[PDB]
Amino acid sequence: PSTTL
Amino acid sequence: NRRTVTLRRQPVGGLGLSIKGGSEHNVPVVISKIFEDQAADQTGMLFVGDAVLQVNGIHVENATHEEVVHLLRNAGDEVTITVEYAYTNFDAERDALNIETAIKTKGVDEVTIVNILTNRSNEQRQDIAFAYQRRTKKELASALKSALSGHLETVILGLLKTPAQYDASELKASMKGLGTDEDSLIEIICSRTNQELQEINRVYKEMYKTDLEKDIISDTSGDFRKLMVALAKGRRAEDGSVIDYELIDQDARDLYDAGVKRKGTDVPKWISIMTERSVPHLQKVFDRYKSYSPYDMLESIRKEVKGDLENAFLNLVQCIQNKPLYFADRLYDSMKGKGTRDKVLIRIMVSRSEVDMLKIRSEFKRKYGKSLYYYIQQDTKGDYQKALLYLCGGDD
Ligand SMILES: [Ca+2]
Ligand SMILES: [Ca+2]
Ligand SMILES: [Ca+2]
Ligand SMILES: [Ca+2]
Ligand SMILES: [Ca+2]
Repeated sequence: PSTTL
Repeated sequence: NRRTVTLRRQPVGGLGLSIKGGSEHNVPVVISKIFEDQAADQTGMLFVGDAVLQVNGIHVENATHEEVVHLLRNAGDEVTITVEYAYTNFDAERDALNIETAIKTKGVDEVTIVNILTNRSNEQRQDIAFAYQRRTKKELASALKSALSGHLETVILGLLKTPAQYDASELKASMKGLGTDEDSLIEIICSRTNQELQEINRVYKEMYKTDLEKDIISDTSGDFRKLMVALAKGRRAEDGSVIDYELIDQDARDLYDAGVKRKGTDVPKWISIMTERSVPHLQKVFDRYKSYSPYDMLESIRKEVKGDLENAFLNLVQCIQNKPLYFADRLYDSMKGKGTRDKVLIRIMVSRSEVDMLKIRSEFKRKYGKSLYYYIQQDTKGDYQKALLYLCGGDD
C-alpha cells in the first residue's frame, strides 16, 4: 500500500 | 526526532519519495521509499521510516493515505513536511475525542466519524464507545443516532453493535410484525456458524426477553419452520481430521433417494443431513451427489420444493459450498439493477467486514470482472459510499 510522489 | 524539512518539487521525481500507511489501516503515514539524488534525498534530513506529522503546518497525524497524498500534490513547488522517526485505551480516548469534536461541529463532520469507525475492529469500536461515555457522559450510539441520518446512520449504528447484537437485532427486525422478511432471516440463519449462533441465541435472550427459537416458531410454518429451528440451534457437527468417505457416499445416496428419485420429498431426511453434518463433509457429499443424480444439489432443490423452503435450501447449500461466493452474489444482486437494496448491502458489508471480506472480494472480482469496490462506487454516493468503501477495505 504505497504511493510515490 | 521531530524534524521539519522543506522539499523543492522537481520534474525528476516530483518529491522523490513514496509513502505508505494511513488512518484507514490505523497506522501513521510513513515514508516508504526515498529515490536517491531526488528531492527527498537532496534534503538530507528525510529517512525511510519517518512518520509524516504535518504538511505545510497542516496536521496529518491521524489522516488517511489519500488525504496525505492529496496534500503533498497540492502544496506547491515548496513543500514543508514535519516528520518523526497494538490498540490501547489511549487510542480509544483519542478516537472518542475526535468523534466528539466531529459530532459537536456545526453541521456534523461525517467524514471524520466515517474515517475512524469504519476503520476500527468491532472490539475496538466497543473500546471507543466505553471511552466516549466516560468523557461525555453520553451514549455514543444515541449521540450518533441524532447526529446522523439516512443510510449512513444505518451503517454506523450497525457497526457499533457487537456481532451478536447486530445479528440478533437484525433477526428481530426480520420477524417484526405480520410480514416476515424471510430473505433476511434466511441469510443470517444459513450463513452463521455454531459459535456465532450460540452467541446470537444468548444475546437475543437478553435483548428481547424471549428465546430466538420461540420467536422463529411464532413467525414460520411447515417444513420451513423445522429447517430454521434446527439451523438456529447451532449444534452442527465439528469436523476434524476424519474424512468418513463411506458416510459421504451414503449421505449422497440418502439425499438422492429422498428427493429426485421418489415422488414427493422426504424433507426431514434433507433437514437432518444438511444441518447435522459438518460443512467439509457436506461439501464432499454434494460432489458425490453429482455422481448419482443428473442434477446437482441446487437444481434438485429447485425441482423438489418451492416457496420459502426452496429459498432456504438454496441459501444453505450456497453457504456450505462457498460462503464468500454466496455473499459476493448477494452483494451483486443488491446493486445490479435499478436503485439499491440497501438493507442487504449494508448488512453484508457490516457483518462480513471482519470475517471474510477479502475472500468475498476475490470471488466477486473473478466472477463479475469488476471489483466490489467498483460496484459500491457506482451505486452509492456521499459519506454513505465512503463508509461502505472503507468496509470493503480497498479496490480489487
Ligand atoms: Ca454535515
Ligand atoms: Ca436521525
Ligand atoms: Ca410474521
Ligand atoms: Ca420428488
Ligand atoms: Ca444499482
